[PDB]
Amino acid sequence: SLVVPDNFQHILRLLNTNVDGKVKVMFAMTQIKGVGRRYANIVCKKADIDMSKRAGELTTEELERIVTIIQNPSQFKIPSWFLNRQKDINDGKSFQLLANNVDSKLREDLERLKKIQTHRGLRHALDLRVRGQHTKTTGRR
Amino acid sequence: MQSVQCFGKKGNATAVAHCKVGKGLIKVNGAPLSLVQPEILRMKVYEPILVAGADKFAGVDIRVRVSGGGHVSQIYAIRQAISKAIVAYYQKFVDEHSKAELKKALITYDRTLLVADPRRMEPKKFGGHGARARQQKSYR
Amino acid sequence: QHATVFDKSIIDRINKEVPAFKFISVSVLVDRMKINGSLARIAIRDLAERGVIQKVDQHSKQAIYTRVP
Amino acid sequence: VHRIRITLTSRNVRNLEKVCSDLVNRAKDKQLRVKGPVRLPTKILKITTRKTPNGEGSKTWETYEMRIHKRLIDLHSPSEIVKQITSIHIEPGVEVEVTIA
Amino acid sequence: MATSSLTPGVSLDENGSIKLFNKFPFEGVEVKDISLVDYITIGNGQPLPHTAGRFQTKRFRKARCFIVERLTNSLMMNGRNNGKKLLATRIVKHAFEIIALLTDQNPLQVLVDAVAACGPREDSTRIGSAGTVRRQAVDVSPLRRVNQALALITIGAREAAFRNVKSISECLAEEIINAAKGSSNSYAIKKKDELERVAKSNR
Amino acid sequence: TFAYRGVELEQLLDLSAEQLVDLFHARARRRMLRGLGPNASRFIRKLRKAKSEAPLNEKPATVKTHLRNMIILPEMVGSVVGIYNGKLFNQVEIRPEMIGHYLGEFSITYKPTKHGRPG
Amino acid sequence: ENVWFSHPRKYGKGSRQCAHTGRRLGLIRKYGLNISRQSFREYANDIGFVKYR
RNA sequence: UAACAGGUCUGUGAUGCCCUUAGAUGUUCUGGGCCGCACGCGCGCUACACUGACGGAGCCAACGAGUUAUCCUUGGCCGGAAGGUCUGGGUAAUCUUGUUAAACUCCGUCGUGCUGGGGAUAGAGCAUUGCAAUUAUUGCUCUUCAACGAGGAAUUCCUAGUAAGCGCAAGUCAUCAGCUUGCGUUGAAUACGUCCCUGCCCUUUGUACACACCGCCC
Ligand SMILES: [Zn+2]
Repeated sequence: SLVVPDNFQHILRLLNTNVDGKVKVMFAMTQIKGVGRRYANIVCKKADIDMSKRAGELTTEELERIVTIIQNPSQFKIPSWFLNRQKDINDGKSFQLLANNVDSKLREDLERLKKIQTHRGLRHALDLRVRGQHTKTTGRR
Repeated sequence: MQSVQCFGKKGNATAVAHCKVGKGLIKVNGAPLSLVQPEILRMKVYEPILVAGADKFAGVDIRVRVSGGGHVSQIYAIRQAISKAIVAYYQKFVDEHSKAELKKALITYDRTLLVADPRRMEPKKFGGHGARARQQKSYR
Repeated sequence: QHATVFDKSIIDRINKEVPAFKFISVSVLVDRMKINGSLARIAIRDLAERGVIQKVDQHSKQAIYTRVP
Repeated sequence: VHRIRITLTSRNVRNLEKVCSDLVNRAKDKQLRVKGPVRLPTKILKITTRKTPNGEGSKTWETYEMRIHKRLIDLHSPSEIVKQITSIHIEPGVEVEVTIA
Repeated sequence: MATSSLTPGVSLDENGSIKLFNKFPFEGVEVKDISLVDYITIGNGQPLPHTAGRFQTKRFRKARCFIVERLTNSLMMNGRNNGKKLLATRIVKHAFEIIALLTDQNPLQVLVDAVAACGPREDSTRIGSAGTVRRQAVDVSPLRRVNQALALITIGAREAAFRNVKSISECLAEEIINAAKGSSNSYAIKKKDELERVAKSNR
Repeated sequence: TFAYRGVELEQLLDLSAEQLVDLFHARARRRMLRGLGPNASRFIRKLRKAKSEAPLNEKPATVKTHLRNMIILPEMVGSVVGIYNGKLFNQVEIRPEMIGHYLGEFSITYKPTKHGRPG
Repeated sequence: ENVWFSHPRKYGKGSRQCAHTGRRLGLIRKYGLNISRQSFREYANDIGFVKYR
């Protein structure tokens, strides 16, 4: 139903991460940190690329347009209610979470909660659960 | 006139029919006997039709309504309802010997089509979720 | 592992290997060749409109096909 | 024009039947379209509780039952006969109510 | 002849052909292996394996149950699927039609030969009561032979298809065809041989 | 110049109440949406007394109360309050950095962890 | 006429109880009974809760 | 029928006795709590995958509850079904309600790899219930999305609509089911045997036991 002798260029570096070459695009995009399942589906649908083809047959123009749409989701008529981060603490806007930035956002949030010295902060320092859970029988080892 | 009525149950399922004189037009709740909710549960409904053939059914018009029970309960109810409706029609409007041979033929090849099925679930007793199943004792 | 590179060989192979067997489905083609699942049903669908395979009874999980005779 | 509907709710089967028989007999003594008794589904309330005042002991649960029975009667009687039959139908344990409009 | 309802001629032709199975003949199949007659209802033709009836009320009421139904009942294993008869019926139907596609003979005949060959002849019960806790060679009844064959076939199919691409129906069909004949590639036959050899060893 | 949403601390000190209640977490903003110091208005006024009495120090003269279930607000921030954790009026030293969270989220009431392990 | 003595309530505990009970544990409000389980057991027959089954 | 030295003096204006009563072992308002953990033991739950997951679509039950100020909910409309809007049905087999359920089935994908099976665990906002939800009630939009890859020795329940699996109703409730009590659907194999392991009754017999073998005694 599709052209068999197509182009393949294995994997490529993307957002300081590796996107699988011979793998379905839905599976491959989950390798990028900060990407789920519905998020991957909607961004690809808004990027308007053929779903049957995998990530190994994509071209430079399609790859660049897809990532730019991901870099600027809200500008491309992507609804803001879906966005993971809305009304950021520092930015003050509904900034989109990525892979390279979340590699340091977790520790940035940790220092945010530790410098101000909350009860949640000492729970994080002592490696205990922060929600009102129970550890009398569970939460062991 | 020539018409009878009957019903059929398999526990918490009921199916009441209304026989009439006609030239076919056999259906099960709007849809015909061919089209039903399941697909692997079709021959169960077809069980009493094939035994006597369709020539005897060419002179009867029956539409049966089904209400209550699960999928297997409903298909058993409708096949029981149509079978008892047919034998009621042939008991009241054709020779007794013909009814005797039809009922005997149905009895010989009977998946509880005519005889009622007294199947019920025993009440749940305290001490466990099931009537007989009980929570395990730590014995120590 | 199962290969998925469309190197022009799989399409010709399956088109010349369908007459080898009668029952064609995902379970048997996995044994026949290293097929990753997508082409498993895509190729069957693309060969359905051809007279090589005759349908018998289709289901959501699998469909039954037979040869020309 | 003036239809009288009276309630026959109670729990004692014998006394509600006696009240129902009395009004039906009067409705047959004087022809008022001779509308007979009407029976409603039983409203049974099921409650399950424990038996042990404390927590020690085996898991035993006691289930109690509370059922009530309702009947309705429609009559074409005039006001004077309606007030008369209600006067003679004073029985213990029977609750009656008449709706006019 | 037809009525307003479609009434496909397949059902009429099936009735004309003394009500054969779903897609296989019923007249012409019998148990050929000796010592297992009067306990398998091959002649009892039923359009569907399922039959919601009483199969345990009597001591030997189980002997009159349909062999296909008993196998679907055995396939009801794995309490994840305890109670899903529709899945078992579809698997059995798919296995039976695959067997017919593979070999031209009646899949019911394949099934009867398979259970007959798998059924153990000599077992070894335990004497118990402490002491030497040895075992003695004992023969078994035909009804228990069918029970062992059904259980061994089902457990072998589950073990074979527990983690693999092949479908449960395909694995069940492969087990049935491999057990109907002597190829030494059947897990049920292997357990049959193992039970026989340990029984002769402790005899 | 940045406490919760990047708006400057001086601006928060006299910002619009609706804007302040709108720049918070849904939980932390529904808290002030439905409850604004129930009987704690006296506590707010008493803190205003402390600010007027001792503005020279970052923490004015200590003032006690018996309630912490409300988040901190810019017009009341910058003081020390005595809160009964059960046997002691803990000094709390409210700071404007964490505007939008209760006082118990930052103080200690029960023995948290570590099994104690005395000697 | 007393301030900070008895706090008025409209929901939760401190709003409903029985005439001679109100332990709030092991108490049913079903059908507006508002009585303890032990009292219900003692006077079940008088109300009409008869162990038919 | 009798036996437990069984539980409940924290259901009980049911109570005998000991103690206290003003700096009250009396009433009451606020904060911390019964839920606080380097562990051992329980009763139940989740997946360990294709028998599943996702996505559309045809649809098949029962028992039960509800406002006198203040509960069960329909209809047009707005929405991020999390809410709120206004006329409104219901003191009741007349309104929720015919509690169009789940399981199932027609079709497409995930192809067998701790992955799109499994959501332990961490973060940001969206609403109702409640002087008000920190020690996140509850669900919601998401992201990070791990152990586990049918579990040893031991041990528990089960004889036909039985186990098993699934869902629903009610209890406690201002809110919150992973518990309990009932209902219905899908629906099996195994025995019609025994005292062999583990106990209960009867008869005979023996006894230096009689708080009675967890006994007496050298
Ligand atoms: Zn009480």
